[PDB]
Amino acid sequence: HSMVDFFTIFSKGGLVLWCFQGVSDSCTGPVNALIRSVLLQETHEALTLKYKLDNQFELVFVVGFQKILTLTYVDKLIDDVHRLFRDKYRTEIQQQSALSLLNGTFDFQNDFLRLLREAEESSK
Amino acid sequence: RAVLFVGLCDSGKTLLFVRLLTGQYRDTQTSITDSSAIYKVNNNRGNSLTLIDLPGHESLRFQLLDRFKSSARAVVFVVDSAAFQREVKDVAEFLYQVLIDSMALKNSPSLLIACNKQDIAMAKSAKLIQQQLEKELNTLRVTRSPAQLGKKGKEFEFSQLPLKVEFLECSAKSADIQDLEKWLAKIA
Ligand SMILES: Nc1nc2c(ncn2[C@@H]2O[C@H](COP(=O)(O)OP(=O)(O)OP(=O)(O)O)[C@@H](O)[C@H]2O)c(=O)[nH]1
Ligand SMILES: [Mg+2]
Repeated sequence: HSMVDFFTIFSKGGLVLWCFQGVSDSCTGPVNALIRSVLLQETHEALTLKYKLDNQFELVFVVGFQKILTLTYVDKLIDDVHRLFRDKYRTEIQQQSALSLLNGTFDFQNDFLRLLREAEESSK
Repeated sequence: RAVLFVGLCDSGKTLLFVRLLTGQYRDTQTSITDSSAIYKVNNNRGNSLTLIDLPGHESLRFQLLDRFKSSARAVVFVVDSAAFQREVKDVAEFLYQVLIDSMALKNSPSLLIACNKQDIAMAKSAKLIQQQLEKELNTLRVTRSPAQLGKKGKEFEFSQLPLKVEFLECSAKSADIQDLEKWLAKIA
């Protein structure tokens, strides 16, 4: 159904900055995402968990999705999310001090749903 | 100067780091690089220390401790007090290298053993952790495959070390880090 069922963005330092897990909740983990998105929705699907890095600003993007063959669309969603995130929050992320990430508010939900809703059209 | 937070994966280094800098909780994932930030101490003069959180993963722990050790005014070795019983050997083995590294330094950094995760019921006390770590380092200095620990002829104890070494208890989950901020203040 949904292009991605799990998405989290954290610093390489280990700080979770923002995460998505349905317009239903606020990230409780890949396992619950597999239970809610696959098990309670019907071989059966699996959840592929992959990551993408931003080495310049030390970021990790982890995404969990169904249907390995949609990988190209998921990868584009990641790239679009990455580009926007790094522009919208460049100030908070280019700094060296962790306080910069700790004091930033990463209210990315809305920009993400937009990019998600928008990527689910390119697939069709 | 710098205060290095080191310890096995999941001991709570990053959460303590966050709690000290913001007083808040934040979700975290296994760290893959170091992170640093300025900490204004609780005392009158309000000195500033540079907290440096070091990844606990085996593939990165020493590479990064080596890189930052000469800049350390103090080292906080974090211990998961609730998982201590099963992890003792891994803890002692890493602490061993930390003790050695610290002594081989011109101006030995002050060292704290923060027995974290006290908020969990099954958590071993700092007193018991000190006792089991001494007993364990005592065997390691013999089995360990020249700087050495204490005196060969007497059972190992932290007091025999040419280093300031303290133990305290804490919890990153508000949290209970009063003693830790007190110690950090004291060594600033
Ligand atoms: N109950 C409890 N949980 C804690 C405490 N400190 C950390 N945790 C939790 O333990 C987990 C690991 O803590 P981290 O701070 O990310 O661990 P770390 O030592 O930085 O781990 P590495 O980056 O792998 O070296 C997280 O889910 C924390 O929220 C504590 O005092 N009490
Ligand atoms: Mg960490």
